[PDB]
Amino acid sequence: EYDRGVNTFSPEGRLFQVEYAIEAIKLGSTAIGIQTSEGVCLAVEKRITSPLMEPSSIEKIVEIDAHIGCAMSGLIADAKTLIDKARVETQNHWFTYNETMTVESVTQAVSNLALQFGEEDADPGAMSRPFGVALLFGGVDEKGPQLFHMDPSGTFVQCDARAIGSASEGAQSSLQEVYHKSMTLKEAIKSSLIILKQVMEEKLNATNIELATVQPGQNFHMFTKEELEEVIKDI
Amino acid sequence: NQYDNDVTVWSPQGRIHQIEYAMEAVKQGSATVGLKSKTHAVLVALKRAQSELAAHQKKILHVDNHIGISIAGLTADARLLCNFMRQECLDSRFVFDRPLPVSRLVSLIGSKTQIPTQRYGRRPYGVGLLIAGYDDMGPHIFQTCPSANYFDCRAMSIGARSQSARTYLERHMSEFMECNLNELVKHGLRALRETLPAEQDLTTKNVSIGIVGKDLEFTIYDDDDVSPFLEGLEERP
Amino acid sequence: SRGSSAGFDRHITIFSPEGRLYQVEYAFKAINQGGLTSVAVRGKDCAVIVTQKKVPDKLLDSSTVTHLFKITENIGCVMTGMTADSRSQVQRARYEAANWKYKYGYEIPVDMLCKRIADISQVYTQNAEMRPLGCCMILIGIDEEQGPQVYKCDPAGYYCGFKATAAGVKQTESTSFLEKKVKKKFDWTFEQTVETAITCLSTVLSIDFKPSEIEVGVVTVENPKFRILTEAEIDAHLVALAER
Amino acid sequence: SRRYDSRTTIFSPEGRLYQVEYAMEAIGHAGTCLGILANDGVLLAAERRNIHKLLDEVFFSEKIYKLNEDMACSVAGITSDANVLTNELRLIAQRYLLQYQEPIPCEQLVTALCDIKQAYTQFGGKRPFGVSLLYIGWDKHYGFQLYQSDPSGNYGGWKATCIGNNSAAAVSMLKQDYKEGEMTLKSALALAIKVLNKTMLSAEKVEIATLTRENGKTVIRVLKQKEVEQLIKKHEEEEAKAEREK
Amino acid sequence: SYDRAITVFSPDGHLFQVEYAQEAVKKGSTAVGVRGRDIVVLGVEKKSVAKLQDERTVRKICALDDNVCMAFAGLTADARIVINRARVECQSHRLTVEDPVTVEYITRYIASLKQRYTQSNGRRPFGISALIVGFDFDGTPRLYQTDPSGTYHAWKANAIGRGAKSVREFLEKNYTDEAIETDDLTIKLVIKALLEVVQSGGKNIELAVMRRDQSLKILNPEEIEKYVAEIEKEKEENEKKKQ
Amino acid sequence: TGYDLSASTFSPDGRVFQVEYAMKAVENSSTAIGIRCKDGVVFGVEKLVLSKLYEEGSNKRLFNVDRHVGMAVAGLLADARSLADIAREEASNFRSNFGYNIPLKHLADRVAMYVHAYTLYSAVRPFGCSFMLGSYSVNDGAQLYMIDPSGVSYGYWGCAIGKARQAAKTEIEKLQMKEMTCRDIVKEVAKIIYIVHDEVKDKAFELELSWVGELTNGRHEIVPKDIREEAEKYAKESLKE
Amino acid sequence: ERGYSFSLTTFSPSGKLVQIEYALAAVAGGAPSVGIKAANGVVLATEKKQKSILYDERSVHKVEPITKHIGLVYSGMGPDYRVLVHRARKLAQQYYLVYQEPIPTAQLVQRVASVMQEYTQSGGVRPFGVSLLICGWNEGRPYLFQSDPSGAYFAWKATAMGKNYVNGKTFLEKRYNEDLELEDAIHTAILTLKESFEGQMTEDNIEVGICNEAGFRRLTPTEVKDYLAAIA
Amino acid sequence: SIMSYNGGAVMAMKGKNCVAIAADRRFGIQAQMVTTDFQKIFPMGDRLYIGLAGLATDVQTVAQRLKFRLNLYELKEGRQIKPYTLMSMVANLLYEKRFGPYYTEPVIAGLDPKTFKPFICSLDLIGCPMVTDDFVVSGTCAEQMYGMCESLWEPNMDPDHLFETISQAMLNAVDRDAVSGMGVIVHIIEKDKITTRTLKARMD
Repeated sequence: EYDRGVNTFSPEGRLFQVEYAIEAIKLGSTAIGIQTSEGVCLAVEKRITSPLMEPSSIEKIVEIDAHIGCAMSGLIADAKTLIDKARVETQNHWFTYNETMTVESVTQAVSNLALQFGEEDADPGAMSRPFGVALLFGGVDEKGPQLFHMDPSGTFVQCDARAIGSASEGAQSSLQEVYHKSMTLKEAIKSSLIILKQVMEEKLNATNIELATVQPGQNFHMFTKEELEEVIKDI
Repeated sequence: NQYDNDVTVWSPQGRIHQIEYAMEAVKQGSATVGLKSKTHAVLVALKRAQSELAAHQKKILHVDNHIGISIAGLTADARLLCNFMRQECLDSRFVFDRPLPVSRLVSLIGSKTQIPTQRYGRRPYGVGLLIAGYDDMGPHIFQTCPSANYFDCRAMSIGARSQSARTYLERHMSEFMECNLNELVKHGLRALRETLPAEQDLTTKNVSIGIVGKDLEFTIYDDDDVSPFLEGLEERP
Repeated sequence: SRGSSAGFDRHITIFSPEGRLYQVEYAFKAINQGGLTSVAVRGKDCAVIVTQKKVPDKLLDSSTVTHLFKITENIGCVMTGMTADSRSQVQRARYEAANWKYKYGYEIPVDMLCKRIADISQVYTQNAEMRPLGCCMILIGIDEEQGPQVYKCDPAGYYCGFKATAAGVKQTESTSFLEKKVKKKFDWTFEQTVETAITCLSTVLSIDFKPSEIEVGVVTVENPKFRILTEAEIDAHLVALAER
Repeated sequence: SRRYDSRTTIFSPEGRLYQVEYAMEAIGHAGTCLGILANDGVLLAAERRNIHKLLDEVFFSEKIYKLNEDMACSVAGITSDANVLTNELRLIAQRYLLQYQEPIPCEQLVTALCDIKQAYTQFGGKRPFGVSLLYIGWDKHYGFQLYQSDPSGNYGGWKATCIGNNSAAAVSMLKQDYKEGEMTLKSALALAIKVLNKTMLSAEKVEIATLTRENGKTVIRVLKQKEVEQLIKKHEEEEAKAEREK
Repeated sequence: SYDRAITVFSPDGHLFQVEYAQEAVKKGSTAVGVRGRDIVVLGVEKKSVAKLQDERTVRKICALDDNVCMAFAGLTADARIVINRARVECQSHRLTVEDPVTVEYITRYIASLKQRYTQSNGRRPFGISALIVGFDFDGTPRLYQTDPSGTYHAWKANAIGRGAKSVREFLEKNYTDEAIETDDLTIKLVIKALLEVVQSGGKNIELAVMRRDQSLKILNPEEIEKYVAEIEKEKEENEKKKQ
Repeated sequence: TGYDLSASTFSPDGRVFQVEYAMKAVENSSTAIGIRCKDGVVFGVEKLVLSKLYEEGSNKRLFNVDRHVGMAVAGLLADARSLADIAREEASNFRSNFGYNIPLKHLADRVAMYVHAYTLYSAVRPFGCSFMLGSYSVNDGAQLYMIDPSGVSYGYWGCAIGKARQAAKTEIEKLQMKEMTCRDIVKEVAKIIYIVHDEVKDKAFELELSWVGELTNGRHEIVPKDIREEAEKYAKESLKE
Repeated sequence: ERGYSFSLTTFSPSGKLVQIEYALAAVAGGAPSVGIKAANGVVLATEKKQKSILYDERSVHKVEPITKHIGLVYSGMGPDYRVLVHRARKLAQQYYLVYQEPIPTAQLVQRVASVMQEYTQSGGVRPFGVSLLICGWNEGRPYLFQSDPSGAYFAWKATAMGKNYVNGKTFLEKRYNEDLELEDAIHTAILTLKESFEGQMTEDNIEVGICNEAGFRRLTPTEVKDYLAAIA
Repeated sequence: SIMSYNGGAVMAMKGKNCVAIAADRRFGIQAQMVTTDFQKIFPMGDRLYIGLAGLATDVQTVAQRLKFRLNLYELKEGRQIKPYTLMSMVANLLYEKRFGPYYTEPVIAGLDPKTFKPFICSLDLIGCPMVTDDFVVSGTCAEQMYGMCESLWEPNMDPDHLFETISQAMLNAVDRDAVSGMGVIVHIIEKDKITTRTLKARMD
C-alpha cells in the first residue's frame, strides 16, 4: 500500500521495504556456494517451469570477471543492474590500477547500491524501491578463494558455505552438518549437488541445475552438460 | 498511527516517532564499547555471526590515521557515514595539510545527519557511531545517534544489552585516565563481556579492537591479534 | 449544499462542493488568533492607523513589540494576525517597493503595492503545497494625485481602498462605528481623524487608553513621510479627547 | 505529498487503468461524431451541442478542426483538452513538413498524438486527456483514410465509425448499412444523415465536413446550411416513400 | 517532475503493480509462437472482428528489424511504445556494431526497459508481454518471451494472453520433432493451437511467418483458410481412423 | 483529527498545530535564561547530565554565533545546532557584504525569517527549538532577543525558555536588572537556575554560564571559572537557607 | 517546498471533472455580469455592490481593458480574475510584439482559455474560480466571448453570468435583438442587471464598459448616471 | 562577401492595382554555376510572395521556417495573412538570430487579402523592415537594380507596363553582375490572376 513512504522505519527499527524485499528473496530458487582452499563452487536450481522452455536461457550463475562469478536468487530481473554494475566496477578497476579487483571490493561496490532508493529529493534515474535479489559472489584473489553473501539490505559478509533462496533453511543446516575447512573442491561440488537434490522438488538432472567453479588456476568455469552428468552419476 | 510514518510530522507530545524508530534500529545492533585514558582511545566491538559458517560482521572501520569508528545499526548507512567522514578528513589534509580535529568531524556528522530529519520523504540515518580519535586535545570518545545528537564521553557503550556495559563503565571510570593501554583494553573487554549472555563468551572470533594514541595511528586488531589482549582476562562471574 | 465537504477540501485549497475555499476561511480565522485590533481612518489631507499595544510581560522590551512598520519613507503599514507571517509579509512589501523604485524610477503608489502583495497571497490560495499567511495588511500613504490612501489586503488575495477600515477581533464593531461616523460626515481634519480612530478603538474595546496601550502612525499631505507618534503626542490626543 | 496524491497512472487489482476508463465514460456522453469513408472522399458529421439561441457563429465550425492541407478531425469529450490536442496535432504536422517537405501521412500524425496520450497514462501523475478524436485525411500511400483514437492512446483505422453519445447504436446501423468498397460521397452523406437521425435532426443541429480530391489537391469543406437542409429533406422524402411502400 | 514510488514491495514480498500488469497481459488476445527448423511462426487471436475496421492498422504482429519480429499481448499503446524503442535500438546496434542484432540481444533490451519501468519513480510497469522471434545471423531460429516484470526466457513454443494456459498445455502435447519437420506443419501447429482457444474458424486469426534469410511475411486470409481446411480434413480423417 | 499533520494546513480555528507541537517539544526541555543589564547580557543554562559517562561540557547549549553574539538554546539540540549554523552563516555573510558586525536586531530578524519559512509547507517541519541571542556593543548597548518555533522574535530584558520558563520568569521579575551590572547578574542567574531546577525529577545538572558586555569588550564568552564558582556558591547558599 | 506534481483535478467514475463543476459553482455564486453584442459595439455590465459605504468603490474595477480594443469582466473570485487579467494583458502584448498588430479578440480568448485549461491538468493547483466575458472590436466587427473555468469558450450575442444568470439569459432572449444599436444595448444590459439587483442601483453600484470602433472604455459614473436616469 | 558566395538578385515593384516580383535563376558556388533553375520566390498566399536572396542554404531554411510559422498562423487564425503581418513575422524570425543571423535579405510583394491593395517591402538580414511605394531590391547587384528602377519606374502602371519595366530593370541590372543571372523569372500578381513568365536572358 501507499500509506507509507519507501524510507519509513518500523517501530522495531527496520525499514519496511527492506524486510519485504528479504521476504521476496525467500521465494527465489535455491542457490548454494561453498568455499574451500582449492576454490569456490556455486550451484543453483534452475526451476524449469515448462518442458517447452529452453533451460539454457535460465542464467542464474553469471561471470562477473575471469576470477569472479555470481549466483543469484529472488527477482532475477532486478539482478541485471547489479551484475552490470559489478562488471563495470571490475573493468574500471582494471583500467585505473592495472590489476584485478578483490571479491570483497566488488561485493562492497555492489552492496553500496542496496539502499540507494527513495522518492523525494531524488533525480530521475533514482530507484523507487530496493532490489529483491540476494547474491553469492565467489572468486579467487590474492587472499585465496572467497565466498561473499549480499542481501537486499546492503549487508555483505564473507561465508565458508551459504545457501540462499526458498530452501535455504534446510540447505544451511545440511551445509553446517557437512562442511569442514579442509574439504576439497570435488568434495564441495558433490556435497552441494547432494544438498540441491535433497531440497529440490524436480529430480536433479544435468539440465535443471547450474554449477560453476572458480579456482586459482582456472578462470570462472561453468560446468557443461557432460561434466554435470559425470558429477551427478556419483550421487 | 498517523504521527509515526514521516520525519516531518510532530506528534502532539512534541516527539518525532520516526527518529525514535531509528533509535531502535541502533538499539538492535551488537554491543560496542569505547573508552579512553590520558593517552589512548580504545574501541572494542562484539561482532555477530549470522550463521556458524559465516564470518563475523566487521564493526570497526578506518577513517583516518587519527580516527576510527565502531558502528551499530544499519550497516549500509554506516558505510555512507564512514565514506563521508573519510572524505572530510581527506579534504582537511588536502586544504590545511593537517589532521581534521575529531570534534569538528563530529559537528559535520551532526549537520549531515540532521538535514534529513526535517525534509519530507527522507529518513534518519539508522546507525549509531562510537568515534575514537586522537588530536592536539588528546584522546576522544564521541557517540553519535540517529537523532543527529552527539555526545563527548569519558566512556560509552551502544547496541543490544549495552546497559550492562554502561553500568560497568560507570562503576570503573575513575580508573581509566591512569590506565596503561593493556589495562584500558582489559576494562573495555570486561565492559563488553557484561553485555554477553551466560552461554556466550568472548573469544578471538567475535571480538575486534581498535586503538589510537599519541604515537599510535588507529590500528584494528582482529582474530589472533586479539589474543594478547584476551590472554590476561579473568573468568566472568 | 451548506457547509458540505468532498475529498480533501478542508485540508488544501481545492474547491468544496459549494465553490468555497475552506483553508482561506481558516486563515481569516487565524487573523483573530493574535487577539488584537487595528483601525485606519482616512482624513482630508491625512491618513492614520491606530492599533492595540499589549505587553503582558514587563520583561518584554516594549520598543520591540509593535505592529507598525515603515515600508517606505512615505508608506507605512499596520499588520494584524500571526506575528511571524506578518513580519515575512512586511519584508516582502519592502522588497517589492524597493524593486519598484529601482525598476521604474519613482516611488510605488500605495494601491500598486497593495495589489502586488495581494497577488502573492492569491498565489498562496491556488497552489496546494503551502498555506496562506494568517495576517492582514493595512497600508497608508500619500499619493500625489489621489491624496491620502488607505488600502487593505487579506489572505484571500482580495484588496481594496477604504475611507476607513479595521482589522482583527473587533473588526465588525469597528466597521459599524466607522460606518456611522463616515455617514454623518467624512471631511476630517488631522486631529479629527486621529480622534475618530482612537474613539473607534476605545469604544470597540470599551477601554480608555493610557498612552502606552496603543500605537499611532500617520501620514499627512504636509509631511508625507510616515511617522509613528510618541507617547507624548498620544497622551496629548487622549487628553484632548477626554476633555471633550 | 503522498496523502493528497490521486495516483492517476497506476494499475488496479484487475489490471485496469481507472482514470482512462473514467475519461472514456466522459467521452460517452459528449456530442455524437461519425466518420464515413467512401471511394471518392471521406466525411465527418458531428452533432452540435452549442445550440442556444443567443450563441454567435464566428468560426469555421464548432467541432471540426483542419489539421493541415490534407487532414481534419472531430473531437468528442472535454472541449479544452480537445483544443490542446488539436494544437499539438497541427504542430506535429508542421514539424513533419519542415523536416521532409512533404505532408505528414495521416497514420503518422495519429500515432504521434497517441504517443502523447499514452505517455499521460503511464507517468507524470496527471489526469489523462478526456478526448476521443476522429481523423479524416488523404495521403499518397493509402489514399482516403479515417482513424479513431481514444484517451488510452489506442487508435484504429475504420471504414465507418462513431464516437460520443449513442455511438453503439450508430455503429450497429453502420454495420448493417455500409457497403464495403461500394460507397460514394453522396450515399455516404445519405447514410450519415440517416444514422444521425436515428441516434438523436435539423440542419442547425449538425455540422458536416467532406474531404475530397480535386485536380491533385485536397479540398476540405464544411457543408453550408443550404446543403444540409437539402440532405435532411432528401432523407425525409426517402423515408416517406419507404413508409408508404410498406 | 512526478517522483512517487509506484512499484513497491508489499508485506509478502510481492510487487503488486507488476502483478496487476500481468493481469492486464492476461486480458489480452492470445498470441502463439512456434520455433520451427527453418521457420518461426507467430499467430494472434484477432478478437472481435469488426467488419468496418481496417485490419492493417490494428496488427499485433510487427517487425523490429529485417531479422526480428514481435507479437504481444496486453495494452496495445504500451506495446507501441516498446516496439518503437526496440526499433530505434535495432538501428543503433546496426550503426555501432555494423551487424544485425541477435534475437537475444533485442529481447534483453526490451526486458531491461520493462524492468527499469518496474523500479523507477513516477512510472507504472508496462502492461504487455511479448513474443520475439527471429533468425540469428548464423541461421538459428529463435523464440523468446518477455513479461512486464522484465524477465525473459527462450522457448521452443509458447503462448501469452488470455487462454495461454490451455494453449501452452496443448503445445506441450503437440510440439514434436515430427510436427515441425516442414513449414506447413509448423504453421498448422500454430493454427491448431489458436483454434483450441479462438471462438470460431480462421476468420479470427492473424498469422505471420519468418523464414530464414527472408523478411516478415503476413499470411493473407485465403492462405489461412486453406490451412484451416487442411486441418479440418486431417481432423476428420483421423477421427474416422479412430472410429 | 487530520488537521494537525502538516504545517501547510490550517485547522478550522485558524491554528497551525504542527507549530504548536514543535513548541511543546521546546517546552519539554531543561530551562535556559537570559538577562539584560545595563552593561551587557548574561546567559545561564541548566544542562541536564543524563549520565556520568559524559565528559563535562558535552552537549553545550550556549553557542558563539559571532564574536559579539552569543546564543542559548532549548529544545531539540540537533535543530538548535542547525539554527546556530544558520545564524553564523548570516553573520559572516553580513560582514562580507556590508563590512561590519551584524546588528543583533537584524540578525534576529533574519534567523526568525529562516525559522518562519519552515512553518508554511508540507515539505518540511517546523524547528523544534527556541533560542535567545545576546549581544553588547558600544553603539547599540545590550540587546537580548528570543525566537520560538513559529518564527516570532522579540526583544527582552529577561527571558526564560524551557520547561520551567514561568517560574524562572517570576524569579527574574524580582530583579531590577536595568540598574545592575553583569557581575551581580551572573550570581542572580545562577541563583534562579538553581531555584527552578527540580532536584527530584531532573537528577544532576551542570550550570552553563556565558556573557557579553562592557567587561568583555563586546565579545561573547563563557563566564570565567572562578566567577562561575563564586556564582554557584552563592546560588547554593541561597538555596540552603 | 516545491509544488505538488500530481493533478488535483481528476476524473470521477461518472466521467466528470468534479473540481471544474465546483469552480463553476463558485462562478454561479458570483456577482451578476451581462454582455450584449450590438450592431455597432459590445456592452459589458456588472453589479458592483460594496459591503459598506466605507469601501472606496472607485479604487478597484471589475471591468478591465486588456487592449485598446479588448476589455473584459468576470463572475466569481476577484483575485483569480486579477491573475487572468494580468496574463491576458501579457499575452496580448506578446502577440503585438510578434505581429505588430492588435491581437484579434478570438485569438486573445483562445490563449486565455488555454491558460485556464492548463490549470485543470497541471500538478498541485486548482482551477480558476471565474468565468470571463471578453468583448472586442476588430475587422470592423464586434465580438463577445465567454470563457469558463474548464478552459472552454463560446461566442455569444448576449449572455449573463453569476448569481441568477438563468433568469438573466431568459430575459435577454426575450429582449435581445440583433438590429439594436449600442445605446439600446446599454439600456438592455442595465435592465438585465436590474432584474437580479437588490436595492436601488446607482452609478456607483454597477460598472459598465463599452467596445466599439474607437476602442474599449469603462464608462464614467456620470455617463452611467445619465443612462440610469434614462432607464427610470 | 558571405552573401556574394551564391550570388543572386530579387526585386519587387508596385503598379496601379498589381505588384511584380522578379528573381534571377542562377545557383552557383562562387564562380561556378551549378543550376539555372534555383527557386528564390516562394508563395506565401494566393496573392502574396516572398523573394529571398543571399546564401542559398539560408534562403531555403528561411523559406521553410517561414512556411512553418505561416501555416500555423493561418490554421490558428482561420484567415489568410495580410502582407504587413507577414513582414512583421519575417522581421521577428530574422531578429531572433540577431547575433547568429540568417544571410538573406527578403523582399515581400502582395495584395491585401481583403482589399487587394499593392504592398511591397524589404528587410535586412537581421529583420529591419522598409515599406516603399515604388520598388525594392535585394542581392549582389543592388546598385545596378537601383539605377534601373530609379530611371524606369513610374507611378500607376498597368500590369503590362509593370511587367516591361521590372523585366528591363532585372535583365539590364543582372547583365552587369558576374554572379547573378542565368535567366530571370517574373511574377505579376493581380486581383484575378497570377502571371508567371521566364525571360529570354543571357546565359553567360
